[PDB]
Amino acid sequence: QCVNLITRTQSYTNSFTRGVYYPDKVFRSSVLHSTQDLFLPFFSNVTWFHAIHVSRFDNPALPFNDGVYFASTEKSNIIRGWIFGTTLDSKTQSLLIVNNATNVVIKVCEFQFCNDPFLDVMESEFRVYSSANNCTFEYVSQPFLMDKNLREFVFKNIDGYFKIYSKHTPINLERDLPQGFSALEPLVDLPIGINITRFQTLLALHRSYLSGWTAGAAAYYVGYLQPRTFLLKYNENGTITDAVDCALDPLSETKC
Amino acid sequence: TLKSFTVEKGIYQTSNFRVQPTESIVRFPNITNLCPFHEVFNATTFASVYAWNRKRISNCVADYSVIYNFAPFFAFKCYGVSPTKLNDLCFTNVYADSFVIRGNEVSQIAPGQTGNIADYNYKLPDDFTGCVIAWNSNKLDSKPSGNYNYLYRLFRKSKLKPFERDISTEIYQAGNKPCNGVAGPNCYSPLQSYGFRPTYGVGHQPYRVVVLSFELLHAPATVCGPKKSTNLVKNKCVNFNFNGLTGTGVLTESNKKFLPFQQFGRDIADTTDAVRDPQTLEILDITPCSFGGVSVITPGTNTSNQVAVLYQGVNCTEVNVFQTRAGCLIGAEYVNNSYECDIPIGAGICASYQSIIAYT
Ligand SMILES: *[C@@H]1O[C@H](CO)[C@@H](O[C@@H]2O[C@H](CO)[C@@H](O)[C@H](O)[C@H]2NC(C)=O)[C@H](O)[C@H]1NC(C)=O
Ligand SMILES: *[C@@H]1O[C@H](CO)[C@@H](O)[C@H](O)[C@H]1NC(C)=O
Ligand SMILES: *[C@@H]1O[C@H](CO)[C@@H](O)[C@H](O)[C@H]1NC(C)=O
Ligand SMILES: *[C@@H]1O[C@H](CO)[C@@H](O)[C@H](O)[C@H]1NC(C)=O
Ligand SMILES: *[C@@H]1O[C@H](CO)[C@@H](O)[C@H](O)[C@H]1NC(C)=O
Ligand SMILES: *[C@@H]1O[C@H](CO)[C@@H](O)[C@H](O)[C@H]1NC(C)=O
Ligand SMILES: *[C@@H]1O[C@H](CO)[C@@H](O)[C@H](O)[C@H]1NC(C)=O
Repeated sequence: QCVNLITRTQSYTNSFTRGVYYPDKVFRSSVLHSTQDLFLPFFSNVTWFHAIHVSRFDNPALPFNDGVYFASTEKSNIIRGWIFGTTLDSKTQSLLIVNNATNVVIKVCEFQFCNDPFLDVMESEFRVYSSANNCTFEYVSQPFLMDKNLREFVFKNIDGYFKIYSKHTPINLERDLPQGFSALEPLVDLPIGINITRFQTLLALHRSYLSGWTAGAAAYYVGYLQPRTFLLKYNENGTITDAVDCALDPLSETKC
Repeated sequence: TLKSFTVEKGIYQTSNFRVQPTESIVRFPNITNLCPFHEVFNATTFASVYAWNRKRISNCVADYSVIYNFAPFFAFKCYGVSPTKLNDLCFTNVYADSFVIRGNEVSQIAPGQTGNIADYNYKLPDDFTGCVIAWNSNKLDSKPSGNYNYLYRLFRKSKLKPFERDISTEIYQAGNKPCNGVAGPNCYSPLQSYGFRPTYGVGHQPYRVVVLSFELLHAPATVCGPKKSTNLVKNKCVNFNFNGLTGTGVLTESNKKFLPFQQFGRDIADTTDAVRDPQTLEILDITPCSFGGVSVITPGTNTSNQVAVLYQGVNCTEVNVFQTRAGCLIGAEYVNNSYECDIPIGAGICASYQSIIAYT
């Protein structure tokens, strides 16, 4: 039941200081800690994708690279999860993250994914994949897409563990990648142990019931993590309130 | 320390005082999400040996004690691992294979064995790491009319490879002439029925066999034995094992408000100063046990053999006892009178021999 419904346009924006996350689970209070990890560089080039369905294949699969920074200002219902893998077909294992209001289901199976996968609303996953076989992992938990509000995620695939970091930062009229620092709390660490080189975003489409699906638009930001050394400021309560990217400029390098 | 039998008058730093650990405290997260052994070793219906049931086991805690106490076992043979160590071992994947065979053939379910079952129904590799478990099932699987729902493969063209299953019912062709898919002379259907009856001899009574195969792969191992909660003791110097982080320290109450993800805490100098208990979500201030520099204050040996001991940096309540800023001085009596310094104790305190006295 694979159908091509989504067309995608892309623009370029500034990362500013977004994408900082807690590098470890260690509590640190009132200290400056320098860590070398996969971080999104400050003021880096971030791609803004507009996905439009109006009532051909124009929604290509993005490369995962070394990790992905994801942001969206859209409401929770429109964007429903992500797809991770290498070949995105039956031959290799793949990771599917699907959110619905009650809960989140994270499941790793041999999905034969469609070229333009989308969740259609009861909710059916037939559009997302034709078949799933040899399924080896399932994790069900409270959802992380809940209800203006910018939702930020960081995905890393390090040493056989899929680390997911998230933050929910409210924003006003100001541009969707805001100024300031919102540290991303570690959310879910999964021992998937699979190779991930490509990823795709999942959108939700409503049936028209009158042009099979209702017209929709979704805007999201994708940035790529790079191996970088950061200096993080831990306040009295253990929150990361500030950071400097050491390699970005001489002043920050001196600070580092 | 001085490598001499005569000691000149003075204070000599000779040893380091330590508070020995009294108890061992291991705190691990609550046992939960146990592997479903109760659905493998206690099933209403088992499977035929030809169509042997395989359950993959992953992402759970392996409590083998329930397996141990389920029933009296005719064989609990374990190949390549000892039975006791299983709980303390963690494996990447556990495969549970369940089938019913006659008792005589239980011996065939082992590496290096031959028979109808080994060649054509279930085969174990020579290097197999796992255990084979068998128990009598007369009540569950025997009927007086005869239980004809358990089948075995008697005829196959080639021997089975290890961990292989054949579900084909194709007529076995033992003769040059084609069978044509209809049973005929010299053509025999491969699957035969195990006609179990309650009055059969022990060799032929139905036995339920579960084979546990343990495999380790490059992926992180997610099936490991139960973690002991033990108990938590506070306000004393106890060796602590918290989630695989080890040390020796007192665990005092903590005023630090951790964020929910955070589990451990560190100092400015990257030394652990706090921890979150796995069993109960509370924060504890880890403080290492008291240490001191033991210094011996003595006059010349020829004059006297009396000595006094200074514990540097140690309060007197944690070890002629006097408390000084330098530490606790034992064996010297404080005198209000002031004299010139003879043996320096530090912090304005000096010692002299007149017994040994300490003074400002
Ligand atoms: C949201 O997702 C959850 C999990 O996939 C769904 O909950 C399951 O619903 C099925 C019905 O087909 C039940 O058999 C399961 O027992 C449910 N599981 C849990 C953990 O509740 C839920 O139905 C979905 N809701 C919508 C509106 O799609
Ligand atoms: C971002 O990348 C695009 C093409 O990849 C480029 O045209 C644009 O100049 C870049 N933005 C900045 C600020 O350099
Ligand atoms: C994957 O599925 C196919 C068909 O279902 C099967 O032949 C193959 O053995 C399976 N592989 C694993 C590792 O389960
Ligand atoms: C991961 O997948 C890519 C894309 O197929 C492949 O080139 C690479 O060799 C894979 N890595 C490993 C370790 O197999
Ligand atoms: C930290 O926690 C204290 C105690 O709850 C609180 O008063 C304070 O506002 C918090 N934030 C900062 C930045 O100190
Ligand atoms: C095991 O089997 C017996 C047989 O009747 C049953 O009474 C018991 O409840 C079973 N136990 C479990 C844990 O399934
Ligand atoms: C673990 O057990 C303790 C005591 O039984 C209980 O208070 C706690 O809620 C349990 N769960 C966790 C996650 O600590």
